[PDB]
Amino acid sequence: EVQLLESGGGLVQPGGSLRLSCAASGFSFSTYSMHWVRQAPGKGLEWVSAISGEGDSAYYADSVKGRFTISRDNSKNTLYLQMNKVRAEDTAVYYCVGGYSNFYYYYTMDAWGQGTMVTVSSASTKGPSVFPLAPSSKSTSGGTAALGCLVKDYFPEPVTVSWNSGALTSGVHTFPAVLQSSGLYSLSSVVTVPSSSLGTQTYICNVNHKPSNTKVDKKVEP
Amino acid sequence: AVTLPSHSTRKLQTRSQTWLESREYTKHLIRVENWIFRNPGFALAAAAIAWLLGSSTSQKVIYLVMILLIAPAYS
Amino acid sequence: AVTLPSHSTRKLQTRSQTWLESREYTKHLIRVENWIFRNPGFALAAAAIAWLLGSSTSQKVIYLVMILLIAPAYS
Amino acid sequence: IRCIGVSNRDFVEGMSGGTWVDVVLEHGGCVTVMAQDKPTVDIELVTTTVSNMAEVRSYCYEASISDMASDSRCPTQGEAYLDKQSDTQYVCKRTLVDRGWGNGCGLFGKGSLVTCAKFACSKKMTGKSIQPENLEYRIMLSVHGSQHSGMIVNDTGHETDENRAKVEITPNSPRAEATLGGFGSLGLDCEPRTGLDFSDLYYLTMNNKHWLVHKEWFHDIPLPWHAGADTGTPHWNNKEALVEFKDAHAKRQTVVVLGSQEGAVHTALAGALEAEMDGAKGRLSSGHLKCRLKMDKLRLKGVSYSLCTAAFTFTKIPAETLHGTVTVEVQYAGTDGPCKVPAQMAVDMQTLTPVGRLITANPVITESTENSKMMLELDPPFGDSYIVIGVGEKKITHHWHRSGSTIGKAFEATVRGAKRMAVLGDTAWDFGSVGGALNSLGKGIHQIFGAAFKSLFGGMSWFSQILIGTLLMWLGLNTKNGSISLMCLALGGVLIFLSTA
Amino acid sequence: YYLTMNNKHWLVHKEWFHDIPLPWHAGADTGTPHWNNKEALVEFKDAHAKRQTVVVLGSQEGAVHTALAGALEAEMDGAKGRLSSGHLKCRLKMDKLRLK
Amino acid sequence: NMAEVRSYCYEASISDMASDSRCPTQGEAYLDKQSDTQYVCKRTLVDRGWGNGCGLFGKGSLVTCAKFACSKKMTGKSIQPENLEYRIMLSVHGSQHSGM
Amino acid sequence: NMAEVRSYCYEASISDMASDSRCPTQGEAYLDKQSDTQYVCKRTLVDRGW
Amino acid sequence: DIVMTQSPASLSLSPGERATLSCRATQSISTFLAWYQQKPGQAPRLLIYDASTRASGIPARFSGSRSGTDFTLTITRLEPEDFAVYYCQQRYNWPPYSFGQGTKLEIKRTVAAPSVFIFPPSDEQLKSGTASVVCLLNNFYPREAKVQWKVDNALQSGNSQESVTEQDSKDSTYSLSSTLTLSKADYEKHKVYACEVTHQGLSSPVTKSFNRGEC
Repeated sequence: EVQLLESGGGLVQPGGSLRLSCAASGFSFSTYSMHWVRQAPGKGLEWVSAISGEGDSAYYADSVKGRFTISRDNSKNTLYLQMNKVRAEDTAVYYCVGGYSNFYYYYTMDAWGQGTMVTVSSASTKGPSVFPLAPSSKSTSGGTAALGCLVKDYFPEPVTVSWNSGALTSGVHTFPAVLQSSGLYSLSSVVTVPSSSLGTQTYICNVNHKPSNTKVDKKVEP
Repeated sequence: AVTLPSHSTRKLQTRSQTWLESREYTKHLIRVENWIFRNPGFALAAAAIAWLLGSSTSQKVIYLVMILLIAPAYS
Repeated sequence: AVTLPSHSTRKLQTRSQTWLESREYTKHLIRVENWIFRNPGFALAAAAIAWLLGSSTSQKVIYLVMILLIAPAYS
Repeated sequence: IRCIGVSNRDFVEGMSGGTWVDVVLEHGGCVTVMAQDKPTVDIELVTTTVSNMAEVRSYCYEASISDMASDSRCPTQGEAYLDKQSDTQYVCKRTLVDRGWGNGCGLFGKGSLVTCAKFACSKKMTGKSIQPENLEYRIMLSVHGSQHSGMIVNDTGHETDENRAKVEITPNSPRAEATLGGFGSLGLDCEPRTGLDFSDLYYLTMNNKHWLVHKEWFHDIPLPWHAGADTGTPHWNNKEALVEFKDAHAKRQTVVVLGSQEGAVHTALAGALEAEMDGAKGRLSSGHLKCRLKMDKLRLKGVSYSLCTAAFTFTKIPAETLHGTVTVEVQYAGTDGPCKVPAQMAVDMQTLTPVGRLITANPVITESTENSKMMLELDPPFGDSYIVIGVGEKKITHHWHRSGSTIGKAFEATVRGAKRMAVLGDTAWDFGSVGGALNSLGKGIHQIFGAAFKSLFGGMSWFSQILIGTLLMWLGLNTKNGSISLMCLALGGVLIFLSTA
Repeated sequence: YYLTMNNKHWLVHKEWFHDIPLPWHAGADTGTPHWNNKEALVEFKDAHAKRQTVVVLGSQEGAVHTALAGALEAEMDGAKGRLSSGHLKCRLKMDKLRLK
Repeated sequence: NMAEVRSYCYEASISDMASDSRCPTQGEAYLDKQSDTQYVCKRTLVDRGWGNGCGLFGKGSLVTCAKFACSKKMTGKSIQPENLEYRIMLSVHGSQHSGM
Repeated sequence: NMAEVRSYCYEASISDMASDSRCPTQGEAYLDKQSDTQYVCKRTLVDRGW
Repeated sequence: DIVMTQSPASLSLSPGERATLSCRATQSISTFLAWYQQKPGQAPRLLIYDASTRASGIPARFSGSRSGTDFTLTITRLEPEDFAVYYCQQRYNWPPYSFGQGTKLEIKRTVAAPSVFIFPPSDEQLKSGTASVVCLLNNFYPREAKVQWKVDNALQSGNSQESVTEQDSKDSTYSLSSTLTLSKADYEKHKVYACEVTHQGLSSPVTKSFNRGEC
């Protein structure tokens, strides 16, 4: 069926060059023209570049002209979007759109990928910290409130954070990285509590991440 | 290799385009015009010869055309 | 490209050897021989034309030879 | 569908009662066949894949002279001889040089010198052979009929989209039949052996590029060649057409190679057809078929449907598709389901007399939703007309002015037929033929004229045909004799053949 | 003139050299050349008036070696080009040439 | 001391190409990369229709650009007549042997 | 709903111009500013002395 | 130069009513438009081909129309599992096709009272180096607000990094984590802090001007 898998994840440092490789399989992609559509967080979609059925022809947008060149292997039915001269405006989610084209660039029924988290960050190797959050100590003796183990200044995105071995997961969701003034990442969320747990159930977030090695068991303080 | 044969002897006449289609029409005309521009005296050299042949005031132009076309590409 | 002009128009006739001198004599003869071998009917097509022209049984041979030489290299 | 935008679309109308109609499917041209009580089926030849090609004599174009050697002989002391002369991978040439006492010899006169060099081809081109029992003509069939969603993706050549079907034509099975859902089945009678005469065509493979190279041109290249069935280091017969033995002043005989002849052999393909390759099979971009359309099992879908009621919507404002036909899209706003669209071309709107004929015969609304699309095609007459695509009082119309005349379309069809006769030749008499004693005697005398034309001239370029045509025009303009028609018909039959490119 | 092509040289006539249909720049450039008349090597061919191909021809070294029919070749030992042909015109003043 | 003249290219290579299209009677096709001299270009006519993205059937406008890049070029040099250096060897007949 | 066609200029201007010559039998003249499409140019033959 | 503009961008309606979304154009694009359907966190789908015919697996409740350069949607019945972000696309002449802007669909919810959580800055985190005065705002409508931190009777902005959560199924839970990035010396030189809510359901914003050292 419609299976457009994407690869080439991770982060893009300012000054290097990478390749977004879409593993397109399941159709005759020697005739299907391929396209590339961004997804900016907070803004709309952006059109980047596309490759025609004929191998030589390939167009880009005027804002990204002369920077991102694509290549299609007809024996592999794959793409290679060369990410040359990546600036700070390329922090979006790239996709792969494939449709049949009798002419150079056209489609009647469109296909889509799953997305690739491509962000730009210029910082060193940092670990996730445990920042508390708690409501006021006036109506916390039975009711509903909002709190959450805040994880900021981590590198890279994301950090797998749980809440009491999968118990207080009523409002915990994997939010994307809040862009700071540097390459540090941040996330913040709320949660729903029954508030009958101060003294019995500990609010320890298991903040664990592989390439940082920072695990500090801490609790929120009212 | 020097004597490469040209494929215009047995061109495959279909609806589509051949290999050399844009440089097909203005190929020999450019050659004979460039050669007759590089050799100005051979027109008078042919007109001294082709006027002698024919002697019918109409075959002399035919002999002049055939000498002027046999001169750049010799064959 | 296609019409590369030959350098034998302005060949430096000196005592030493040129670049292509061994393949200078048999350069056009192989072309006209291969073209008349690939198309045997054009000799009859030239005999049907050159007999109509000339009208002296001596210029007809010159017409036939120059038509058969103007045929492989079109120019 | 799939043939409505291409400029080389031809309309083949008129049958032998609707039984069969002989047609020629060209590679770039499209064929629209319309009938009396059968739906209009558009045919277009798409690909021509040649599988399992064996190789022939493969030439070399870029050589490389390896480590050479030389040996001289004194005059009146015999001739020169090297140990690497008898090898077949080494080139060799003997010559006569001046030899004296300053060179170490002891007898003045003309000596003997042999320079030997190892011939080593770097990049060779491979010429393959095309067998007539290997052609796989693909034919995309697509009826006009009840068009779905205006235009669908044409990559869905599967069991869905029942108005379209693919037909693969092999000479091992020359008949085929495409099951069109509701429309019945169209039968084909293709003759791929009588196609583009593939016994005299080869297939060159040169530096990731391909061609359709003629056989008589391919057997006459002065380049080093071998058998063909060896991928290692070949024998390379005829090495002397690429190396050059130059002696300056009979003192030193340096053998130098000519350059890479790839640019010299791209310029020698003045009439080849460039093909491509999608794997082990070489796809052509040219050719023509020869197909008879058995239409006995082609029935019209939707004759039993009722008419529409009202409430049409005129989206996608129509245009002329370069032939006088107007492709009209409509949006039936109604949930009646399978209704039949009342479309007709009419001047004098109080009468609504149908003056122009209809291309998409029996148009059918397919979808039973609120807004069901449809794509039609009408042929208005020359002048002013209205596209009335409704009935009653809620009908919508559209004024159309088809510029031209009847004699202009007659001259256009005559020019199109002259180009079709110059391209195809003997097969051009069976492009719209229904069979009889009129489309076969003309084809027979045209086959005699093709045997007396293709064998007579047979080797002329574009320019040489016009050069001898001016001579034949002068022979027709003068030389008052009985043989004055043979020099004027042979002027037109040459100039139309080599002017309408 | 004096051609230079892959460690080979020729004595090429001027009227033959100024009529080559090949892309050229003016010679005074020492960087990326402008390449006047680029339409002699690339070939634009539209397939069926729905797709336009662009392809270059082959390397024209063999086609320009076969076009140098009557040009004498020469060597070059650095900044000087030694010729393998030519002729002089010398008057031999033998007034001071005495017999030894 | 030879001076350089127009230097032709004999071996080329086409870089990344592109081809701009245009609806019929809606203008003409124009590339933004047509404003460089290293891009060869050619204008042509192709068929456009409802399947090709346009709403007007007719002959469209197609312009294909391709970046030209020559890898190996030949260079013509000019010959100044005021810089010829002829070398003449003289040899009298006298006391010399065959190894001289 | 009008779409544009080839749009002509009627009032032009010439910016900072430049010109350079080459010696006779020493090649043809050339500039690096000829390699832009926003520069017009024309080759000619003028007298040259010591 | 053809910028696909969308008007309107949000409609506070109920599931079951109609919704008309229009995309505009500058030049003369005749009919070749394509609508899209993008849920947040999922892969985007289409809605209609040439604003008239949907894809495989999309019902006929959603359609469009053609009116010059404007293309208005016609939705019969709105479902709660259908409210997402929608886009437009250009397919006229030669690419790059121009996308729209993004049209979200909001639903009615409880506009009774927002949250009044202040979070005093948890002094061990202040000794660690950072400062998170997280004035939590939850269960409020609409999602837009103007938080002005009146710190010592002065306007301080430019450092507010909010985090708006997705809409809930029953009450459309919207959050706003207002955070003011301050150092240790900025916390020592400032004493009076004041948070803002700017809730459009009420007639007066609850400005809690709490002092440093309270709860």
